[PDB]
Amino acid sequence: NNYDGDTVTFSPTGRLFQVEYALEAIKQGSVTVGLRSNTHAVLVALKRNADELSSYQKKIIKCDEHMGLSLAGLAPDARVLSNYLRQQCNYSSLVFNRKLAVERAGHLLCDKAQKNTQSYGGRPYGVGLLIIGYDKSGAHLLEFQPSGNVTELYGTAIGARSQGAKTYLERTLDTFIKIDGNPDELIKAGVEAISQSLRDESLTVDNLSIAIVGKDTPFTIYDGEAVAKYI
Amino acid sequence: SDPSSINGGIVVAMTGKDCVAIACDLRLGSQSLGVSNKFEKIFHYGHVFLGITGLATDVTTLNEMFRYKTNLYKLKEERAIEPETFTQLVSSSLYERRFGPYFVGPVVAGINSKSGKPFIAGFDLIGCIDEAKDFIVSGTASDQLFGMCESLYEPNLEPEDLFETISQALLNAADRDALSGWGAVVYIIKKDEVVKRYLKMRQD
Amino acid sequence: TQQPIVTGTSVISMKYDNGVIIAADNLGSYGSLLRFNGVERLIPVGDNTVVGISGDISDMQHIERLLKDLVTENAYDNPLADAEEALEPSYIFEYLATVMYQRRSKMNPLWNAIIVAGVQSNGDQFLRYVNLLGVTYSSPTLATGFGAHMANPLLRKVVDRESDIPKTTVQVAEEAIVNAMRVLYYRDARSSRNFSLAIIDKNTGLTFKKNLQVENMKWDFAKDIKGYGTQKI
Amino acid sequence: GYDRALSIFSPDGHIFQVEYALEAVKRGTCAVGVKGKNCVVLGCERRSTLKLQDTRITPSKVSKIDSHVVLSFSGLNADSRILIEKARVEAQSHRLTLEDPVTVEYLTRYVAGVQQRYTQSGGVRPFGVSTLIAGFDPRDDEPKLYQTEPSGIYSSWSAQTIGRNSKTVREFLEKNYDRKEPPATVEECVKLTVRSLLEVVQTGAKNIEITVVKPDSDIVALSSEEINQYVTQIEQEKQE
Amino acid sequence: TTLAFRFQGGIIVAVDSRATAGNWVASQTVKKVIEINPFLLGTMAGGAADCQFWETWLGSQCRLHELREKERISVAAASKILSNLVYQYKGAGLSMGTMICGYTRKEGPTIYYVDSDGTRLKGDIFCVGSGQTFAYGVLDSNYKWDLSVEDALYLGKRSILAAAHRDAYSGGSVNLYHVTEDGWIYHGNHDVGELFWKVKEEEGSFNNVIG
Amino acid sequence: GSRRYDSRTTIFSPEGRLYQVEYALESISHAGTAIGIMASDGIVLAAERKVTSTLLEQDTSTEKLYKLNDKIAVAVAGLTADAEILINTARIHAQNYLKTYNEDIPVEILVRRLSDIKQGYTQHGGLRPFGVSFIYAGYDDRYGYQLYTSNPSGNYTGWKAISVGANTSAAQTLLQMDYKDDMKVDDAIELALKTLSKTTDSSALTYDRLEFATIRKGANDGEVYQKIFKPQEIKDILVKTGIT
Amino acid sequence: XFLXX
Amino acid sequence: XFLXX
Amino acid sequence: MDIILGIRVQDSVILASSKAVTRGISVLKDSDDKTRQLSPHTLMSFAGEAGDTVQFAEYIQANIQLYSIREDYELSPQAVSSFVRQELAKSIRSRRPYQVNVLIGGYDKKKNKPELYQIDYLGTKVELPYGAHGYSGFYTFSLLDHHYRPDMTTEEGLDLLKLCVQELEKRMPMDFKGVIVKIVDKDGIRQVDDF
Amino acid sequence: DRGVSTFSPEGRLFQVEYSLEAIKLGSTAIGIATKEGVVLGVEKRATSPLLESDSIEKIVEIDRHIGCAMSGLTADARSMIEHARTAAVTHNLYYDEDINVESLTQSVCDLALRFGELMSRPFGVALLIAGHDADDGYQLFHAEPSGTFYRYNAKAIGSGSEGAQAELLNEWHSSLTLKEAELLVLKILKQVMEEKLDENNAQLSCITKQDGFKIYDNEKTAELIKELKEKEAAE
Amino acid sequence: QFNPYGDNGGTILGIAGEDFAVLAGDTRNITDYSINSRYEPKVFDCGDNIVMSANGFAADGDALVKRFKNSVKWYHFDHNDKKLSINSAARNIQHLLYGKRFFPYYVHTIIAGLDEDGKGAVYSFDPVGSYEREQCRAGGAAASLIMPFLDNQVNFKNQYEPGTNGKVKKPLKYLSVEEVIKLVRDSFTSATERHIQVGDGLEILIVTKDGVRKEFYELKRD
Ligand SMILES: [Mg+2]
Ligand SMILES: [Mg+2]
Ligand SMILES: [Mg+2]
Repeated sequence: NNYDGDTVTFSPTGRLFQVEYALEAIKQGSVTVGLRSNTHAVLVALKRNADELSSYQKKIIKCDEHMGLSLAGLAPDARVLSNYLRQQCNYSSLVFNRKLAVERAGHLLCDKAQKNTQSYGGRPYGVGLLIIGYDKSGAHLLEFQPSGNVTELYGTAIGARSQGAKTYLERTLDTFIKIDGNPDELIKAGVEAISQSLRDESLTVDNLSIAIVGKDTPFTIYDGEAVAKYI
Repeated sequence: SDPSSINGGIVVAMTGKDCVAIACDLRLGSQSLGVSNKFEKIFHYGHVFLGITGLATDVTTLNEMFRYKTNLYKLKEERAIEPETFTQLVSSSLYERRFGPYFVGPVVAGINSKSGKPFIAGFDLIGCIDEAKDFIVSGTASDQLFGMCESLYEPNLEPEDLFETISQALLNAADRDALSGWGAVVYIIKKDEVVKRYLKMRQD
Repeated sequence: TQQPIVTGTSVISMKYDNGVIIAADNLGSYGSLLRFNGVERLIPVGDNTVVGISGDISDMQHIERLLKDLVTENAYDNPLADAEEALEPSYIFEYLATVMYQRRSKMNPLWNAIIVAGVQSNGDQFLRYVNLLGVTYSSPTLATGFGAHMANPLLRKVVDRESDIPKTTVQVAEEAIVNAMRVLYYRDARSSRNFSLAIIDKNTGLTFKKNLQVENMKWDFAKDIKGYGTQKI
Repeated sequence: GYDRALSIFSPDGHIFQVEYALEAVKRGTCAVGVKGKNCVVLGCERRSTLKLQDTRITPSKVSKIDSHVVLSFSGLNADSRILIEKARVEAQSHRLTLEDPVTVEYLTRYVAGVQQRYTQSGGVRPFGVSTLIAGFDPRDDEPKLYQTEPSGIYSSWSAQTIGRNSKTVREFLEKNYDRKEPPATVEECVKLTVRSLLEVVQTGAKNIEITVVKPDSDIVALSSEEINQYVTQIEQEKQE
Repeated sequence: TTLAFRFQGGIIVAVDSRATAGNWVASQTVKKVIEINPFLLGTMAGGAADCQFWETWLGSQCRLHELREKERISVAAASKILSNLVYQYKGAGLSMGTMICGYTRKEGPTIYYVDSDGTRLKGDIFCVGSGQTFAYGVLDSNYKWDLSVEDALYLGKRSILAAAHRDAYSGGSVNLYHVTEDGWIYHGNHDVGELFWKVKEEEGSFNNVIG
Repeated sequence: GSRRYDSRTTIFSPEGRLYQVEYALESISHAGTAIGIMASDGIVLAAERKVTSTLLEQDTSTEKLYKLNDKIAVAVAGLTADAEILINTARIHAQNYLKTYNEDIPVEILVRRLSDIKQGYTQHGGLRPFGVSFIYAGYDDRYGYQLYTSNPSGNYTGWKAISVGANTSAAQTLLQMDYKDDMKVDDAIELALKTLSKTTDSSALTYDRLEFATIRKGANDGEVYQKIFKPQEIKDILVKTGIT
Repeated sequence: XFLXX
Repeated sequence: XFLXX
Repeated sequence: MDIILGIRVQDSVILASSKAVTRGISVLKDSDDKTRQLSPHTLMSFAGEAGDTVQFAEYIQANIQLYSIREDYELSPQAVSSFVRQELAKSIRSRRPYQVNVLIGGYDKKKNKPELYQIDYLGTKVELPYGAHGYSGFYTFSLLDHHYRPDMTTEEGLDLLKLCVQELEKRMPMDFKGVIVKIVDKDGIRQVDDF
Repeated sequence: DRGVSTFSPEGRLFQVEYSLEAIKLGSTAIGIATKEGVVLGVEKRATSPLLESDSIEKIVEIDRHIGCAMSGLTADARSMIEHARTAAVTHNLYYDEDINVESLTQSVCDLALRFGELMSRPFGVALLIAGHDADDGYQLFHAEPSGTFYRYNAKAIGSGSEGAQAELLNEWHSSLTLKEAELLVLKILKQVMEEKLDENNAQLSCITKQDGFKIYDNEKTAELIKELKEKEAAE
Repeated sequence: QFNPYGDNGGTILGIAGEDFAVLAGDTRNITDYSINSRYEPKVFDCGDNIVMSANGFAADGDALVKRFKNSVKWYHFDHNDKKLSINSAARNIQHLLYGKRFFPYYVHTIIAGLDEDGKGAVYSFDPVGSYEREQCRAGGAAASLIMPFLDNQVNFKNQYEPGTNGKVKKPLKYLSVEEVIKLVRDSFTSATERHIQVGDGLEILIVTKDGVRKEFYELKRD
């Protein structure tokens, strides 16, 4: 009300309204799902279009050969944060000849988002990210929120009607976690998960966006006729 | 490539009875080549006279700089700067360029308008003040001027007598130096009149 | 621009079937003066790497502090700091190799020659060299200073190429290193008798040996050498 | 440094600071530009509430940017000087690098660019100035007349007016100016310019300034008597 | 060795194709003429890297001019962009000797000599490089304004060949260009290996050499 | 942050006016009246001191009339402290020009640069403008005798006779009435005093409440002299014109 | 190094 | 310069 | 760059400047104009380091032309010379100084007098009846000391100048390919085409 | 007042949403992408009949293979074009090749959100960026001040956008010829334009692989306008 | 005074065929009269069918290869995984080298691969970024020995058709991958014999449309 003018102000109940308004931008964003087994980690993203004449907004970005994320909210903010991750992943490779740990990737994003919430003039990031990766400690899935809170999960979903997919994964947890050495079956579980967040619209060939990383699989994105298999 | 002895030139200042004299040669050259026989090295800011020897570009620069500073001084103080005060200003300004100095040998001369005391002073290129009762010398024939002044000079000379002494000191000194001469100028300064005389000297 | 003041001489090393051996004498020379005698020039990083450093000792002590700080920094927000996400010899080397070249590029080098000896997580032997110029190379045998001229020839008679590494045991490999340290004591004027030796095995782990001495030296033949040519007494 | 965003969007999609800068132009004395077949004429109003003025030394309303280009304006007088100075520096800078004087379009584009920069730079307000930039491109005999405004938009005009009661004199020019046949001579172009100002000014004494620009750096400012002859001629023809 | 001279039929530009590192012949297949645009040519003499980098950079600056101004850059403006650039680097050790040759409507055929110590000269004839003197010797003694396009092309070719022969640091092959009101026209790569003997036999010149 | 407390000094009103410049002019309108009158053979500067106290030292005082160089002077109206900042800048600018070109600065060039500084404070920096209006009285070998005025807007204009500060409306009407082009300095002196005498908010105009200065060619042959009038000299000129 | 007609 | 006990 | 001369006579200033531009053992050009018009009644000839000369001349030209537009007024030759000297006086204590020597020939319209200023690269200004830069002076100064009179006409000045060029062509080691002569008077600047 | 980089309770940047309102006031610009080329057309909208319409430059060349049409506060577009042209030429200098139309658009859209308390406010102009490259062929992009860009088969921006976009929805198919596309831009422009469409108050342009980016002459467009009217009367 | 440069010796060789290109380099690394390594590879697969070697000062060589490999990675990120053409790579490397014009990379750079018409391409760079496409280039310590042999055997220089009175030149033709590897092996054995800094091992990288193949051969170790 009187305490939402900028990010530097606390409310009388100890809330940061600008950070909460940035969180609101994610809820308006198109649904995206993350889930992993022990061998592979999968991103499934429902892409959104302006109209039938427009293209479908690309949701998934590659960060390294072994790491990348899906976005929900302000796409330009995702570009800034993904570019930062690319540089940090790259710094780790050139200086230490070392693939950046997915956990450190989270810690670096958390600290970058935080600085924008404590200083005058700046604003919070208006996007949520699902980071997947395969490092020295196996498969990983992270959920980034622009409050700074990063969380490691087995599966999750962010965006509009993400509660449907998040409930499904919470039921399916015991099944999909043990889909080891089977990429196509882990994707199928992810495609069935995002399907619980659909209303009136269904998954089409230029609508669905899938990405996978694993043990003997570099981070690769599937769009167009390559995802026709999973409809 | 010695900045102080490219252009050449000399300044000498003497004190008399209730008067001061400052004199300079008119030569500006480029080593062996004589270029100008009209290059005066004595300037004045109110009743305070400044003679500058050394690198000609710095002589011109410092004249313009001290005109600048004495003009602002007069506007704020609402009075003409005195020789004792101006001497301190020159010293301050030269030392401000301690590690990139003006290649000059300045000489202040004038009569304090309040006390009526004759005043002369000399400086090195980094602004060390050399105050004197008798005389100050500067330029490429400083050795010659020191020898002439030390022998010829006597205290409490009348303005007319003082003129003859300072003139003979400059002329004979300038004739033993290759880079000095080509005409000379003598300022006789009394309390409230100043006479400026151009000397006839050998033009080689 | 530097000049080295207090200096350490040769660091020698070689691979064997199961791991790597590295050795360096305990001397801190001040020009011709053999000033300091208690100087450790082998610095372990975790339980799987040893960094042997020759050249300027002030810059060596700076590199010690960097490696010490690297272990601390790696442990931060790292539950697997003593497991999968522990510091590898390859990580430690590449970091030093980056610093050494960055410093030479700013015309202010760390006046050192460094050999990073260790065993990787997959059991592979790691042995690589870096110096003040940021020049890096790897070989079955690596040595610095006089070691490069005198030790390498002796160590290469044991492991001449890659195929000789599985055929070389830790007993044979250590014997060659200890022999090389004796030859350096004979012929290097800025060497000492006292030295340290470190073995990093993929099975038995890190073995750090201190206060070793050169022994079984041949000096007896000296008594028979009289004059510089014609002298018979 | 002072960083405040003074020029910002409003809910209805307007930048009020830019639109309030136009109100400052609308307050300013009337300025008119009319280009003929072989010339451009810049007419300027001078308000007659100021007597005991010294017209020798008082800043002239029309300013030379180079020997071949001129700039008149309407709005804040102090603001105009900053644009004129920048334009004059850019004029000499162009000659130095391109070894050729600026085109009227290029000089306009630059000035318009400066005005635009102040509409989305922090700590600054827009220029309370609209300019009429007229002249002839090097080795060219085609007349050029351009207009700029605080927003930073610029465009070419056959004839245009800016300042107070500019909508009245624009109404006059719109019916009196023929595109197919512009003023064929200097006299015709000056007369149409004076006529257009006489719709607004008051008296044709020391209230109207006229500047004529011709090809190959041929610029001259008319005196009181020269302008007064046009005023006397128009009024006699009017009584009909 | 590079040269360009102005005549009745426009501008002729001739360059050798040799690059040397000390006394070592590094290459005999180097382009020393950069085609900035259909009406602009740039010659290269000095440091290969300095010329190659800054003249391709000049081509970018000339493209940005015609995008901004909706008009092809003048030979004067183009040459002065390069001369003002190298002048900023004066004393840094840049070693370039170039000639900006082109046609525009306002200028006509124009040649500008631009070197790394900031010298910029408009002129009708220039020879630049280690063998510039050898090229001058033949060019000057045979040059007239009223040369034909055929004779002008040959003289330009023959002047490089003369230098390619005598100058140890010039040779490889001759690259010919003819600049007209319609733009530049390439007149082929001519290997000195075959050209020398062809010229010697047909012309009856080079009597110093064992036939 | 600090946005909350920013007055935004450099913005436009809906009507297209600069709030702070308008309020700075309202401030100046309460300052003691200053008059400049330009004659054919010199310029007069007359200024009324702000309600004087009997125990104010009058002879060693400077409030209104300041010297920029040997050829140019200014009459001040508004905040004196603000004026002295601008005067010291103007004095330096004059010396910079002399140092560069070995010639005394033309009057308009000094006026323009001082006016350009004022303009800067209205467009950028987020600082309040200088609450000062100047009357520039000066001579150069190009235009001869010149009067200018600058105000907080940074706009300057040339004049034959002009008033700044209080009662300019009444003062400008009286000047416009009695001024003519073939006027002498001695006549302009009388006009200046007579105008102040009628427009003054005081009971009677006296020597102790006035600052007076002339810029004549009254020196010996083709050179300009600046005369800042002493208290006794103002007392004499006030009797000579029959005001006291 | 660097090549230098 | 330069004067120098 | 090598030979630049200047002769002030009764009613005009005459500047003579060599046409040769030499680099190494090659005369690249024999028609070079080593001068820029700073204003309608002010001309500046220049000689010194390659590149610096033209870069400096054009920089001054741009500054004087900017002043002329701003004030709608021509600066006096004395004022221009003082500006140029200060730029060189700044330059000499820069990271890389301008190695340029200039003559400024101008006609003061207010005084109705011709004025010749000689300024070296150090910023050393002198007003002279006749001036020269480089080795030229070592011949021309002694020659002009003899033959020069202050009340000479422009035609007498050109004959006096021919006498200088002849002496230089006889005794100077380098071929400077003759001179471009320009006259500055009350009617502005014009070039003598046949010299 | 309030901050410039402030979020609304709905989760949108106030200044970005307000800049979109400014673009709706702007003159209409239409782009249609075909397999034979991409067509760009704009409403000039001269404020007065004395204004020389040919000086209204709302279609602009970025490189030989990329064109650009604008709508909104057109003055703001100058620095966006300047950046786009530099980006296009700079990439050619670094990589000796033409730059991808998408990569160019992304470079322009990076400027968009570089505002706050960088420039003082967002851009008040939308761009239609049309071009061709070897990889993705003929492309049309809509670059907003939000920092977002969509690829379009056809797109209208400005005052008559929603009315024109609904018309483009029906008319567009994948087998449109260049000539068909040219007429379709003129047809839809004439429908949404206030004043009657002619060659002086409307401008056409296109980008083809062969001839690159070309702004049409008033003579060429006038014939296409006459061809358009005849074909509508023919049924 | 500290000298930031050093000579790590060795030599490299790039030959281009019709539908293939080879980049060869000896595996010996030296300083002064000492051998550092008998197998230290300096020919690298940089992705997008581009092989690269920066011979001379190994520290500057490694730094350059590292920066170019990184340049290829960011080219994919910024331009939608577009394949970096050999001609585009060459221009990019010129800017890397000339970027340090006043503190040069003390290396002779050679890249090899296929042009956009699928034909074999070899580009060679000087230390400050001057580059040129060629059929043939030797670089490094033994460049002066190998290069004139390549002129004779690859480009058939000074070779005339027998009995044609030295009038008809030997006609240019593309060499088979078999014939090229023969020339590379004979070039390096010849260079090893007469140059002290060349020997130990030879590593050839062959680039076809199918990908990047490797071949290794022993050289004399004296
Ligand atoms: Mg003498
Ligand atoms: Mg003598
Ligand atoms: Mg050997």
